[PDB]
Amino acid sequence: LLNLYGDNENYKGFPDIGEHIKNQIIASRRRFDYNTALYELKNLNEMRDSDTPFFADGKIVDIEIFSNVPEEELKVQKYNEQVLYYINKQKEFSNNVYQKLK
Amino acid sequence: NYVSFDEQARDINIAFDKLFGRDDISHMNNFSINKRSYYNCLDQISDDLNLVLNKYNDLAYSLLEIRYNMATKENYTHMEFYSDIERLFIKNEKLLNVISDIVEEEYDLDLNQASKGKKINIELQVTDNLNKIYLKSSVLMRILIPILCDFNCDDDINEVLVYDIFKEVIKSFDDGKKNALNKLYKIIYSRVFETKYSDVVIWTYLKNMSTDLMIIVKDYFKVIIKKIFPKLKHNSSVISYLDVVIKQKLKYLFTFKYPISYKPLKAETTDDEELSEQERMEINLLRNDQGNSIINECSIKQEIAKIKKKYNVTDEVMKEFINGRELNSIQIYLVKIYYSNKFKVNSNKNDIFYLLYGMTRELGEMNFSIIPEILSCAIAPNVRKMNNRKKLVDKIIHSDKYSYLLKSYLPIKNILDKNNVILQLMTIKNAKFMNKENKEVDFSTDHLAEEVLDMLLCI
Amino acid sequence: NPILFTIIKKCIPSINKIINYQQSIDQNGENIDLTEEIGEDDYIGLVKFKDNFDDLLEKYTDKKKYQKEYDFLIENHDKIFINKLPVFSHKLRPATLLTGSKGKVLAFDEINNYYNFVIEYINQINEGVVSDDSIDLLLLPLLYNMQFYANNILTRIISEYLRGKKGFLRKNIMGSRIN
Amino acid sequence: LLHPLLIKFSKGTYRVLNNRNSNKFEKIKTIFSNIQEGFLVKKIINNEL
Repeated sequence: LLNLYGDNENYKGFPDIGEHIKNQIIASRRRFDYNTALYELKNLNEMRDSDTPFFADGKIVDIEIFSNVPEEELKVQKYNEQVLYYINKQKEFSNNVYQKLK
Repeated sequence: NYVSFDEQARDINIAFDKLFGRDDISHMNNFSINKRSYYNCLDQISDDLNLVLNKYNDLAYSLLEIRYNMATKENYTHMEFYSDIERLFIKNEKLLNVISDIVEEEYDLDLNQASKGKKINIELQVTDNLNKIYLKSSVLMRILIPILCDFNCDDDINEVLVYDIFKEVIKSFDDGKKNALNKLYKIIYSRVFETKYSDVVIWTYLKNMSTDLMIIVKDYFKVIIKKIFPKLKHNSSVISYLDVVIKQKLKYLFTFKYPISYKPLKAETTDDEELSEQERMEINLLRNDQGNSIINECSIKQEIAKIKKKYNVTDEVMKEFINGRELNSIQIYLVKIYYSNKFKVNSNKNDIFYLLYGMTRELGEMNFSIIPEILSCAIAPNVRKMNNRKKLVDKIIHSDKYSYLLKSYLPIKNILDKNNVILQLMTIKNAKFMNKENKEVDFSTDHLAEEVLDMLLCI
Repeated sequence: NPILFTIIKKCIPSINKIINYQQSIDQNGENIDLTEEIGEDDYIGLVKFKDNFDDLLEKYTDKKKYQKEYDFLIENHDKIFINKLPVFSHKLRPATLLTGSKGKVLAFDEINNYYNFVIEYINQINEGVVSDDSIDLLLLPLLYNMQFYANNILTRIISEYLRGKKGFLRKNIMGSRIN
Repeated sequence: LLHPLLIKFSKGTYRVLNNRNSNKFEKIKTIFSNIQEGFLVKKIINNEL
């Protein structure tokens, strides 16, 4: 996921919980190949020729993330940062119910 | 007796030394068995060998002729082997007479008086003479099984020749009347076709697979002739055995688990507007667009035209500069690296070489020196292998240029740590280069590293 | 020839019961001739139909009702019997090998079923290698069945790709989509 | 809404009604052998009931 919002310190791939989207682009993903990536990932702050962006308009109110990868492998990837936030928060909520009305 | 079957060797050994005293065959006297049916029931084979060899030795001597002729003359075409099989066993009338004499006595079951009160159709009714003919043919079938197992050509033609010999001995036992085969075909056809309307659902679904009534009928007839007939017993019926095995095989075919499930798409979608299942399976397999490709190709054309215009290059310069050399991978990779931002490199070699001349001019007019010399002439056919070179790797890493390069690659780190693509590019130093005079080009390791790093910085 | 079959079926009648084998049998095997009800020439087999086609025509052709058809067949006599059956590319009849957890699923157009039947039949005719007088009841009935499937192939292609309004003739020839 | 089950049962019963010279128990078992837990839902949704 490209660094559309924010600088390198906060690799915000997608808008926040209550923020509003800009330029009618919600998120754009770029294919990555093992063979040739030296000249492809030089600058992630701008769009490239072969991109697959997603268009939407409005204000984002609700998100939900479903994952199928082990958490140990996801803990190290720096670009997949914001997701690692939300997923964790989500799990916390679930734990709450298991300790609340059990 | 001379026969003994060894299950451990899965073979049948004949005492040829007792048969005729000749030990030339005793070297390979064992008859091999490969197919699983005979591998399962290689006992009645030996029993029939004994029961047909005990009566007299001219059949023993005839089997000796068979084995001696195959052993001495293994070479046999389809026609040659067929003709010699006819000559040695099939057309030996003495064998037919003696087998008839020894087999017709034991027959005791009498369906003639049993069917007097029964009700049956004319076409499907079986007379006792047909039963005797079938049993007599099957006895010679079993006795001939070992030799046709010894038939040494290809398995497809093995099956073909076996089936032809069987259908030929069936007529030979019937003096060429060509009747019993048709009776058996009628029996099989009736039993199979009895269920035409009872199982229409399967007879429809199985049409997707290459099967139908007639093909299954022919396949079952071939299987019955090839495999079922050997497993027969004297003083026993035949029709009940055939009916039971046919019904069992039919049920086995009906109840099965096929590997690839089939689901043919319908003739036409009902809606036929804005959506269609055929349309969906087409959008599953679609080709790319054309506008971006055309724009990229036109950009390449404009760039090569500008390159021609700027340096007033003529075709003679290209003739004296190409030297007719082919395209190697490293030069293509470097050309793709430098001209990446403006466009992408296509597959046409002439355009690639023009862009390479521009490569050399542009990076020779700058402060770079090693790269133009490397890209000038051809490369070594193979890329040299080298160790970690941590010392030079330490030199490049501790250099501020490596840190500056990482400062732009910092957000993505796990992939680089896994691959070390920068180190991959740095490992191009090992490969050799030869000039137009075939002299090996010497390259400074540190200078090459610094130039490559500067090249990466100035992408 | 499948294209000429409908014309021949009108030039002479009862073509469906004249290229089929229905030999009967007694208990022992001697043939029983039930030709009293059937006509003079019926149930002869396709391989014998071609050899004596010229003589067979004159018996059941009406010169006062099918005059045009009779003259047409005389002119074009070479193309009555064909030898090779063509098949066009799969670009027009796609098939996908998409896979799933429950198992591999194959979906295709309906025409592919018949194309896979003629190949199977002919492959099951040339097994015989040694010189042998093949039993008629085993080979002749298959030839008539194959011609039935060959005829249906021509009907299916003309009733699904051209004739229909959604067919190729009235959608991609006289009209078209446009960029 | 309960149509597909009736259709399937009728198709199953006709086959066993038109059986000849065979053991009935196997066919009767095959009548009830195939019952998918997603039969009604799939048939209802696919046919646009």
